[PDB]
Amino acid sequence: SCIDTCNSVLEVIAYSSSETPNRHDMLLVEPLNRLLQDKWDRFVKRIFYFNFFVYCLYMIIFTAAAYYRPVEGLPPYKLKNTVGDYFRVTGEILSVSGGVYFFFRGIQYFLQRRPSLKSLFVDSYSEILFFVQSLFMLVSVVLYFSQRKEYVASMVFSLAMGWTNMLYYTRGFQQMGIYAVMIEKMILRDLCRFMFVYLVFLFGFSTYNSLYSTCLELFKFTIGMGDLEFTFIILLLAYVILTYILLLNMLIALMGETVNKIAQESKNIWKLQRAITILDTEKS
Amino acid sequence: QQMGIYAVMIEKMILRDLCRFMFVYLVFLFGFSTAVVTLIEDGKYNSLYSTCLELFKFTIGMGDLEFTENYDFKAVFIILLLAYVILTYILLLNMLIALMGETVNKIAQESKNIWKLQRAI
Ligand code: NA
Repeated sequence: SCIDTCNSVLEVIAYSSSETPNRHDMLLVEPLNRLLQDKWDRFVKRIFYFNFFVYCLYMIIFTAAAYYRPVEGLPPYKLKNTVGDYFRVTGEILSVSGGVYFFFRGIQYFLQRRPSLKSLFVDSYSEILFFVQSLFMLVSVVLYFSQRKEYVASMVFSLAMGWTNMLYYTRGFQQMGIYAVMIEKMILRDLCRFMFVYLVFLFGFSTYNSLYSTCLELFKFTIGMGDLEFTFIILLLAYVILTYILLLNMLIALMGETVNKIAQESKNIWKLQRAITILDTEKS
Repeated sequence: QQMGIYAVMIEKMILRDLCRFMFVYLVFLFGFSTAVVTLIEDGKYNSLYSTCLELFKFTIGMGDLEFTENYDFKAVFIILLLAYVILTYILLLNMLIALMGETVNKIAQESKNIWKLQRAI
C-alpha cells in the first residue's frame, strides 16, 4: 500500500531532490529491491531492450545519412532521380524526426519534473545530454535551410554526442551499468581536478610564434608525441617532468584510489538509475 | 604455480576488464571516427577505415592531431580530436589500469584455486 503506487514511496525516492541524505540507499530496503527487480524482469526489461534497439537503428541511420552527405556547396541540395538520393533523403528525414522527438522529450521532462536549477546540472545528466544533442540537430537543420555550410559543424557535434549517448543504455546490464557509473564518478572528481591543474601548467609553460601552436606542441607531450626540438630545453624538461612524469601518473594513482572506495556507491547509483528507468517506463 | 596463477589472472582480466573496456572504447571510437570522417571533405582520409585507424593510433601513443587538412571549420576538427583524446586516452585507459589493479587485489585466492583445478584436470 502506497509503495507500488499512491505520493508513492518509489516515486518519492526516485525523484528526490539530490539533497536527501540516503537517496541511493533507501532502495536497498528489503521489499523495494525485490519489487523493482520483479517489475524489471516482468515488463521493463523487454521495453528497455526495444528502446535500445530503436535508438541503435536511429544512430545507424543518422551515421549513414551524414556519411553520404553531398559536397557541392551552399545547401539545400537538390535531390536527383537516383535510388541512393532517395535513401539519403529518407535517412535525413528520419534523423531530423528523431532530433525533434528528443527535443520534445527533453521539454516534457523539464516541464513535468521542474528541476531546481541545481539538480538540473548536478543530477539528470542523461536528460541534458540528449536534449543538447537534439538542440545540435535542430540548429543543424536551421543552418541547412539558411544556406550555411556551418550546418555540418552542428551535425557532426550531434553525431558524436549521439554515439557517446549510447552509454546511457548500459544501465539494464549490472556489470556495464556499474562500469558507466564509475566512468561518471571518474569524470566528475579526478578528471576535473587533474584537468584544472594540468591546464594551468600547460598555459603557463606555453606562454610557432603563436599561443595556439605552442599550446598544441606542448599538449602533444601528454599523448606521447612530444618533439623536444619542434622549433628552451630547461622549460621543456620542467614541463615534461611536472606533467607527463608526475601529474599523469598521479592521476592514475588517484583513479585507483577512487575505484577502491566507490564500489558500493557505484552499485547503489546504478540501482537508482534502473529504478528511475522502471518508473518512467511505468508512467509512459 | 607462479606462471599458472599469472595465466589465470590474464584469463580473468581478458574476460572482465578488457571486455567492458573494449565495448565502451569501441563505441567511443566509432562515434568520434564517424564524426571526423563526416567533417572531412575529401582526400586520403575520407573513408571510415582510414579515420578509424588514425584515431586508434592515439590509443597507442602515435596520434597526429594534424593528420589531415581537407576540411572546413578547423575549430570543429580540433575540438573533436581533443574530446576523443580526453575521453579515451586520458580517462578510459587510466581507468582500465585502475580497474585492473582492483581486480588483481580481489582475485588472488580465486586465481590460485582455478590454477589448482586446472592442474587437477
Ligand atoms: Na608515443
